[PDB]
Amino acid sequence: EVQFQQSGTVLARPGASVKMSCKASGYTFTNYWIHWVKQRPGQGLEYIGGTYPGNGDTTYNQKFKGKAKVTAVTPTSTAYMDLSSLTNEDSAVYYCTRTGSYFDYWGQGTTLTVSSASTTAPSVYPLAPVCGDTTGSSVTLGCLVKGYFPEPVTLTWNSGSLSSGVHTFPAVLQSDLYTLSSSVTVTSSTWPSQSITCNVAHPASSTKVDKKIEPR
Amino acid sequence: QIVLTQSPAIMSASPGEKVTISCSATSSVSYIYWYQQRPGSSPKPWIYRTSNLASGVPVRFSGSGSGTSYSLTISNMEAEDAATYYCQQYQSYPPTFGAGTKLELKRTDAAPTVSIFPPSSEQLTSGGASVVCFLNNFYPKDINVKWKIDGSERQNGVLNSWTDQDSKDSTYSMSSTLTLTKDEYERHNSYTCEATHKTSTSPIVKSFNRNE
Amino acid sequence: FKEELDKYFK
Repeated sequence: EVQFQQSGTVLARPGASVKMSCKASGYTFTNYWIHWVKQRPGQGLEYIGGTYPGNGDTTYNQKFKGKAKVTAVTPTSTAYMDLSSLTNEDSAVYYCTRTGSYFDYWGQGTTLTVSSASTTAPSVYPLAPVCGDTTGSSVTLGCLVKGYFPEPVTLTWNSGSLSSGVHTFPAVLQSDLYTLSSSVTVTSSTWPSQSITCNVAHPASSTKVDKKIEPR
Repeated sequence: QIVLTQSPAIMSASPGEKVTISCSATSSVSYIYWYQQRPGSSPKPWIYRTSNLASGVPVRFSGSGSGTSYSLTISNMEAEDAATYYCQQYQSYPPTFGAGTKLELKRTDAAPTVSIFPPSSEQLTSGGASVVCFLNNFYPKDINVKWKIDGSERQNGVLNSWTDQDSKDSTYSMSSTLTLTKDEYERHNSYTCEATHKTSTSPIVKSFNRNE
Repeated sequence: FKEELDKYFK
């Protein structure tokens, strides 16, 4: 199967540059145009530019000329985009995509944040019902992850072994810090007699936290 | 670059219902292309050169049109069709996309399951106090959440976040966090999460009393 | 169709 593996979430400072990569597999890399497409939060898609790795031909949406530079390395089947003079308008998801006679295969996206905010580790707070009481055969617990920057944090329950009944909400930014939460619903004869722990990783601050949810 | 306008911006459709969405261009184009984007994932080709189905696309989908006016049709809506659809043109350079039609699955109404949570002892030791309310698995998405402290609404310091339609039951869920100082939190007794939703004539309420 | 689109990007 054709597949594009894109580099991970990245934070860059205003005025700096950033390089994003896209590792291709499943087809003859040299024989197809490979492109980059931008999608900002809640908006449509915008074409940037692309390259034909067979001979190095490269063309751009004129808006991004001198802003974006696309290159491809055929021995490693990898395409790159370099963005310079970064501003807030560059924060977005960037997709690499192949064309045959249409955009037939897409990478999973790379999220770029442009910001001068300070990297900050999360505080992790357990959410449990008041007094440990319940109202029926199910009980909902939660985990509040507050005050961190940049994205992402990953949150799992019991190291991923507890996966059904989970709602993990998108992070909300306020005053340069993110707040995230997650709820988990289990049977009332499950907790507290069995252990439930929220696991939080924030790689930007080199932090992992396990918080066990205790009654009352 | 050619502007493509999609209509409607948002719509919901019941299982089995026929769905038609539109793409309108400022200039004539020889073909239109359609892409599907499911919440949280990359776009995928859906229809190429106006009417050909991309790999894996089920037969209930079709496309047609010409000139400045194109459409994508679903003969009978299924839950897995809920997604954002984009049209796209190569008539001129650069390629451009429409802004999207978001298609939602209309299921039957469901009230939120509401859970309220006091500030943790850990957060209090740092001088802050967040009260959290989860409103889980409701439909439709139209909901209003209010925080009341000792019966007075509190409007500042409220952060809300939502998930898109659940892959299994097509409902929405929402989280609301009200953040106070510890001193503020300790001067009041009653904390209430109040939700207004079409499934109830009265507000849907959960409450607790500090140290009680 | 691929050749046509390739020329368009070129």
